[PDB]
Amino acid sequence: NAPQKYQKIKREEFNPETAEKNKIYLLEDQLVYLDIFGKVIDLGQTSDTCHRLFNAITTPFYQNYILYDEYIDPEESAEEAAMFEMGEIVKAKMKNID
Repeated sequence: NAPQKYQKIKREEFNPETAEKNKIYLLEDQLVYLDIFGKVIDLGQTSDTCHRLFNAITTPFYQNYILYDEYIDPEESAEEAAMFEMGEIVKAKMKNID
């Protein structure tokens, strides 16, 4: 059941009715899971945390990408640390989806 993908998105571009379902969306002030039914589920992060993650992930390849990339190394860049941090947040929030 669990999502495998995420993307950054701007708030005025995020339309749950037409966005890809079962996917994580990182906005500049919120982190959400769009579940398989199209329900936006908040993932409990402060706007400040989200602003930091949103702005740390700058590589074009990583704007719309996979959640648990085995080749990410948080010790090599702030971007990869932020991607790994988001993955750990999502993993914890998805703990009981299966």
